Amino acid sequence: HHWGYGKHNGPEHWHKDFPIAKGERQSPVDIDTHTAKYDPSLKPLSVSYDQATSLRILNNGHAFNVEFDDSQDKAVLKGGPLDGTYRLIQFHFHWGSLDGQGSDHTVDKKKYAAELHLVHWNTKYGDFGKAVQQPDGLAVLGIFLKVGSAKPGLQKVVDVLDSIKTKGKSADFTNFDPRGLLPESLDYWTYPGSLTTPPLLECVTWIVLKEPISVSSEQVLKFRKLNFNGEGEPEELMVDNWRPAQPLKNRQIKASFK
Ligand SMILES: [Zn+2]
Repeated sequence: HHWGYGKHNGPEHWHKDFPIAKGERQSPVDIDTHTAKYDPSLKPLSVSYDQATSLRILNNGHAFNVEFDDSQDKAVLKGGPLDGTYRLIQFHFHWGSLDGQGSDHTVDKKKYAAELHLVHWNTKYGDFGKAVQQPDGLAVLGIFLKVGSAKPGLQKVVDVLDSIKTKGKSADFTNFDPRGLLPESLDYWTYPGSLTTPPLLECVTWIVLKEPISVSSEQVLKFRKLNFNGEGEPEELMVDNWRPAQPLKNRQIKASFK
């Protein structure tokens, strides 16, 4: 039936409807820190989110997305390994049922409690829908979350979850600044990959930040209270919405640091 994260429609089944699942540039991957090549030709990232306009938060049945106005160059990413301007369209997270798992990517096989994905699309393609069909159409910034101290900037997000508990619910979500979710350092790893959920298109330039941000136990707790199901359907907690690491195959992970 339709894809999800349960036993019967989980990652191991995806290839039946999305054959690209077994492609050559699938994500996520394990980042082997001793095999990643420091590349001094990589430029520093440029994050300009000062004009970011958030509009809405939505439960789509697999995660929650905070959506932004991408009608103009208001929140963009450039620099790093990228050519051109990438506009922020949305961010969402991947998390676990326990603090020992939840991230998509792993570092030296270590799993994090969650992973934030900031999704950007290449302005040269005019819209998101055309961008996903190109090898360089998307840029996704991945940020690891570990449990420790609370992240003040994530709290406006935690507090609205109650209102979008089930699939298809949405709430107005204006004036949220995504700068409150960045770590202090912008050192990163980069490799060519894909979306980590169906349709798994291989159109992503991944930018994974070396430094994790911390959230409190109580904050991740609230994530685990969401539902995969729609209102009036049997309750399935939204947990473990991450895909296991995929073979690197013929790809190199480059590091912006040493
Ligand atoms: Zn994601």
